Amino acid sequence: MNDSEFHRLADQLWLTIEERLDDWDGDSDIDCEINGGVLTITFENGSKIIINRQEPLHQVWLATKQGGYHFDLKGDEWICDRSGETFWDLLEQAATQQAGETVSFR
Repeated sequence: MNDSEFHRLADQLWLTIEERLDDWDGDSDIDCEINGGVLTITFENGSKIIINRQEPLHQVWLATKQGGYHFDLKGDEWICDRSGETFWDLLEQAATQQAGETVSFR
């Protein structure tokens, strides 16, 4: 993947996270901040979800309370390079677990 292509796709993903998390109208409080390009999501029980870019690797890294995940770009979808799961599936699963409430953007 090219550098300009990663910049385009990572920017689209970043905008998509910020919009969906700003759209959040559930019962739980979910905060989303961007600091130095890194997206931090804070939940009511103090747990966090951290999304960042790996520019040399052309990867998107996710860090939840349970573990860490690295995502390549495959078939117009961000795929975990260890299990093949999609970025949005794991993010929704982790956000739902750590918020105690369904967090889905389907």
